[PDB]
Amino acid sequence: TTQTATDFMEIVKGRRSIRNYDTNVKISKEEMTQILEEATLAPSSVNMQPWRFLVIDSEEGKATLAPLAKFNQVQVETSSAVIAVFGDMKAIDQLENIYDTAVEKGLMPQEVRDRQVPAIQGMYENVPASALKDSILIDSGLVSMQLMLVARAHGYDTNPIGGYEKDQIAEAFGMEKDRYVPVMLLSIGKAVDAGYPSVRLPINDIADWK
Amino acid sequence: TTQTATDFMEIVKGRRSIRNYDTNVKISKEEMTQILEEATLAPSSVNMQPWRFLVIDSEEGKATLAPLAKFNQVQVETSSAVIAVFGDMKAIDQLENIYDTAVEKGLMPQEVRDRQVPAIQGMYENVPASALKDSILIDSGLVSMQLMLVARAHGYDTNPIGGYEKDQIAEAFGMEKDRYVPVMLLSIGKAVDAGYPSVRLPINDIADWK
Ligand SMILES: Cc1cc2nc3c(=O)[nH]c(=O)nc-3n(C[C@H](O)[C@H](O)[C@H](O)COP(=O)(O)O)c2cc1C
Ligand SMILES: Cc1cc2nc3c(=O)[nH]c(=O)nc-3n(C[C@H](O)[C@H](O)[C@H](O)COP(=O)(O)O)c2cc1C
Repeated sequence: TTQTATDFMEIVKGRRSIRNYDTNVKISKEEMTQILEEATLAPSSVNMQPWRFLVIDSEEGKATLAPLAKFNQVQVETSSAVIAVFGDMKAIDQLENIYDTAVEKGLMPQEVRDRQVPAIQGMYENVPASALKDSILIDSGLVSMQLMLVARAHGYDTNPIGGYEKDQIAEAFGMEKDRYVPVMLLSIGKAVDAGYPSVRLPINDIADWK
Repeated sequence: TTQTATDFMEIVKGRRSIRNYDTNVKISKEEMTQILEEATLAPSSVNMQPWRFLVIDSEEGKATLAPLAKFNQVQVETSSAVIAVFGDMKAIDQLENIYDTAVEKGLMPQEVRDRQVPAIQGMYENVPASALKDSILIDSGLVSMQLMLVARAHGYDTNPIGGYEKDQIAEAFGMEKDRYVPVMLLSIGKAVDAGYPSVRLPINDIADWK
C-alpha cells in the first residue's frame, strides 16, 4: 500500500504531523514489529531501554482510546494504529537481563558484566525518583523521534500527540498502576494529505558557539 | 576521510556511541549551523521549539567544559565539539514570534494565527512548571535523536552524555541563571574506531498489541 523510502534527508525534511490517514490501510503484526525493532535501536542511559509501547490497532482498542484523546479524535480514528509511549519507572530491573544477553551473544566479557551491573545498580539506588523520571522522559523522546522517521522509511506518517487523558490511559488498557509514565501518543498510518508546513527559529536565536 | 551518507537504514542501524574522535578534524561553523538547521526540523508541543544549544568547540570552551565532565574526558577532549543541549523554561515567550513568522512567510493565515496563539497562551497559563519541564525534556529528546542521525548523514558520529556537572554548566558558560534545564551533552566528530555493538530487548517484552 505504501512506498518504502531510503533517502535520509527526504525522510527527515518531509516529516510533518499528519492528522488524516487512510482508514483502509492497516499495518501487519510483522511490519509493526520491524518498525519497533528499528526504532528501539535508539540509545538510552546505561542502555536501560526504559521505553514501553501499546500498539492500539483493534476495533475495541480504538474504541477504548477514543474517549481519552480529547481533541485528537481524527488521528485516533483514521490511523492504522496509535502507538502509546510510556517510560518504565522499573527500567533498571532489566539491567541484568540486558547485560546477561550481551555476554551470551559474545558482545561483552563476563568480567565486565560482573563489575558493571552492581556498579550501575549502586548508582541508581542513590538517584531520586524525580531524576530517574527526567532521564526516562529524555530517552523516551529519543526513541519516539526515531520511530517517526522509521515510520516514513516504511511509507507511513505520524502525529505525536500530548492532548490526551494521560492519567487514565494505563488503567484503561490493564497496565499495572504506579509504574508507567505516559510520554505521548503517536498515530501512524498512510497519509491521505500533505499536512502543512511549519516554521523553525533561526539558529542564531537558539545556539551559541563557545 | 569524512564521508556523507544518504541511506536511512545505514544511518540509523550504524549509529553507536563513539567515544574516540579524530583530534585533527574540526567542524566549520557553516557545517555545524547546517547540522543544527536539519536537526531542529524536529516536532515539539505547539511548535514551541524549546531546545537550546552551546556549541563548545574552542580550545577555551573545551578547557572550560573538561572539569565538569567527569569520566567522559576522552569524548570531550578528542571531539570536534561538544554540543550542550538545554530546554528553555521561558520557551512559550517565543510563541508569538514563531507564529508571526509563519504568517509573514505565508505558511499560516493570520486568521488561524490570531485564534491559535491566544488559545495556546491560555492553555500554558494553567500548566505548572513541573509539567512544562516534562514537556521540554521530551522535546529536547526528540531534537537530540535527530541531531545524532543528521551527524551521521554528514559523516560524523556522536556520544550522548549524562555524566557531567549539570548544575554547573549554565554558570560556567555565562548563561542566564535559573532558566535553562540541562538535558545532555553530545560529543560530535569523526570516528577513529567503530565502537562496541550493544543489545536491545525483544519487542514482545516491551510492546503489547491492543
Ligand atoms: C510531544 C508532542 C505533543 C504534541 N501534541 C499534539 C496534539 O495533541 N495534537 C496535535 O494535533 N499535534 C500535537 N503536536 C504536534 C505539533 O503541533 C507539531 O509537531 C508542531 O506544530 C510542528 O509541526 P510538524 O510536526 O508538522 O513539523 C505534538 C507534538 C509533540 C512533539
Ligand atoms: C541521555 C544519555 C546519557 C548517556 N550518558 C552517557 C555517559 O555519560 N557516558 C557515556 O560514555 N555514554 C553515555 N550514554 C551512552 C549509552 O551508554 C549508550 O547509548 C547505550 O549503552 C547504548 O549504546 P549505543 O548508543 O552505542 O547504541 C548515554 C546515553 C544517553 C541516551
